[PDB]
Amino acid sequence: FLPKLFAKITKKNMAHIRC
Repeated sequence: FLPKLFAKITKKNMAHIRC
């Protein structure tokens, strides 16, 4: 829902959100 202005550009912490 929320914007991914930096959520999409970021490919590091993204795969770390779950872990």
